[PDB]
Amino acid sequence: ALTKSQTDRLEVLLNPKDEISLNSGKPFRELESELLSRRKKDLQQIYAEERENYLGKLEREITRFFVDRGFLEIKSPILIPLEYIERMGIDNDTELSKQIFRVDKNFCLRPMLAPNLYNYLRKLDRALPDPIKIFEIGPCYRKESDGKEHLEEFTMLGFQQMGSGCTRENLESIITDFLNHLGIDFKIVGGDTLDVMHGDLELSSAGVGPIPLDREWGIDKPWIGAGFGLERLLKVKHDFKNIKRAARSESYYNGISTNL
Amino acid sequence: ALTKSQTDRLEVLLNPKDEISLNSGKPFRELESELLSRRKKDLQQIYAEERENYLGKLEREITRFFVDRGFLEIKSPILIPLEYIERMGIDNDTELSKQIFRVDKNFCLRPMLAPNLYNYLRKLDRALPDPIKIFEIGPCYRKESDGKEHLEEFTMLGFQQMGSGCTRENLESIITDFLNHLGIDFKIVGGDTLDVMHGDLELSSAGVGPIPLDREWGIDKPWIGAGFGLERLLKVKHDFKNIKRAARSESYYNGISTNL
Ligand SMILES: Nc1ncnc2c1ncn2[C@@H]1O[C@H](COP(=O)(O)OP(=O)(O)NP(=O)(O)O)[C@@H](O)[C@H]1O
Ligand SMILES: Nc1ncnc2c1ncn2[C@@H]1O[C@H](COP(=O)(O)OP(=O)(O)NP(=O)(O)O)[C@@H](O)[C@H]1O
Ligand SMILES: N[C@@H](Cc1csc2ccccc12)C(=O)O
Ligand SMILES: N[C@@H](Cc1csc2ccccc12)C(=O)O
Ligand SMILES: [Mg+2]
Ligand SMILES: [Mg+2]
Ligand SMILES: [Mg+2]
Ligand SMILES: [Mg+2]
Repeated sequence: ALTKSQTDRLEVLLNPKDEISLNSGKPFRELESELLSRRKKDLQQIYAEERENYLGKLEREITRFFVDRGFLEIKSPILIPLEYIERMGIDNDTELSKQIFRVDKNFCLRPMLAPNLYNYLRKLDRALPDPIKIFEIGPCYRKESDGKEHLEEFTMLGFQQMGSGCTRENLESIITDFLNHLGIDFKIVGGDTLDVMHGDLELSSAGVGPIPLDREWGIDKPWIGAGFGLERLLKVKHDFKNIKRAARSESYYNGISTNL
Repeated sequence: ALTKSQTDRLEVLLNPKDEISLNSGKPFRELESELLSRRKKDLQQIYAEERENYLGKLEREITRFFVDRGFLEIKSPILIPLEYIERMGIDNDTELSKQIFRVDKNFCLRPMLAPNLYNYLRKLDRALPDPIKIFEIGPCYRKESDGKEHLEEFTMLGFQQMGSGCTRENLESIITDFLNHLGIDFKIVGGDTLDVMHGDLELSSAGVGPIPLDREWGIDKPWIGAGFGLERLLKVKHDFKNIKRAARSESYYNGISTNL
């Protein structure tokens, strides 16, 4: 009989597509040797053939998808003024206030893309024709309780369109085309707001403006937008049991354990 | 005569390829109106035609270049244990110790890619055939004095090869092919170490191992590697006078002022 410690070890080495039962009559040492051999070969095949990281490749695919639909690619600061958090309406009553990684007296690791995207919408409205369509992909940071669906360091896609065409129907069409393009199953459930669910897992929250918060950011036009976690998309696509297999990590490469 | 404040404002709106003299007999208001019109049209052309961010696009081009040469694409944590810094031999005597953005009691924003790349080399050596070639592109953080060549939030390329073929000649060949591919002029000047210079500007530091530090990271094979700042490459390629035009920013998009 395997110990729970031994089964923990085998589960680290187990890939979703593996056809192995750890409840068999096989000794730990030889189940482990089998899985070690398979994972080494998996890494060898990646190194020989494609060599691209899941998170980088997904960012590049998403980037191509939004650029092709007319959205401008933004890369804004990850280290942001703490003031931006308060100006988003996040006060101690809100959950997110206690999730902030503070850095100095006045700065934090951004937990969200909305402040920077607001600032870009306001500035670009002076230069670009209506409608203004922008997106960003990059690191975001939140303190979280241990969870199979949460990372403290994750990667967010945020997109926003401002001006004409900012209907709920158009927002749902973007989301739907996007997830059908990636091959990810979803249901949309719904200051209009909606969530994009995969079972009980939240892939995205989306919104339709105007909302009263817009005025603090110098925004006075309708808008639609949404934010998606890349690691949650990878977790669904590859059927990972824990989102740590999709994270920036020293412990996993493309969902394969690096502790061999 | 223009005030220095007025010339500061015009210089924000001035692009390197602009054929305008601020030392002319033209009034500020109409020099400003001219440059505002040009910068709005520049942004309009980006939005109409390509829509890609300089920093994202450069990362993707570099990524294609190293993947095609057989390097595995790594995406490792940006928030790293503070311990990694000490284990790199960075003590109070070294300059970098006081440049660290600390986050909690035990974590920091990585100022460098070497710790994570060391850990990947050690782990992948159990699985991959000799030689082991890896690279990473992503955010790094250092506290710096105000400078035309330094950002506190920048983007690093780091690559490393371990095992056979780890000669200085091979390292110089990679660097040379890489910068000739990007169209960036350079001179290589030289525990063997060398710097890749563009005039007085350091594009890269590179190294040849083994070095004694390797043992602390579980490394006991020869290696070659280098690190490059992406914003410095953009600054050179686009002839920006200040590296802030190439940064993750709310103030510049592809080197164009967003304050129009
Ligand atoms: N800690 C996290 N780890 C991974 N992805 C995350 C995390 N927090 C948010 N995301 C993703 O970012 C999207 C937009 O953020 P947001 O709507 O603020 O999330 P949220 O409401 O806190 N979701 P949740 O914490 O799961 O109830 C989410 O739908 C997730 O896909
Ligand atoms: N603050 C920074 N802003 C932008 N790029 C940077 C910064 N620090 C380092 N880099 C880049 O990263 C490369 C490798 O880092 P490193 O060799 O540690 O730099 P460095 O020795 O501190 N260079 P410098 O500070 O200019 O004398 C450098 O050659 C630069 O291209
Ligand atoms: N609130 C999260 C997700 C998000 C980015 S743009 C955006 C627009 C509408 C809804 C959500 C988002 C965030 O601010 O990152
Ligand atoms: N020291 C910097 C640059 C770098 C990355 S891998 C590497 C290998 C050799 C020399 C430099 C580097 C760093 O650690 O990021
Ligand atoms: Mg949450
Ligand atoms: Mg949500
Ligand atoms: Mg320095
Ligand atoms: Mg150096």
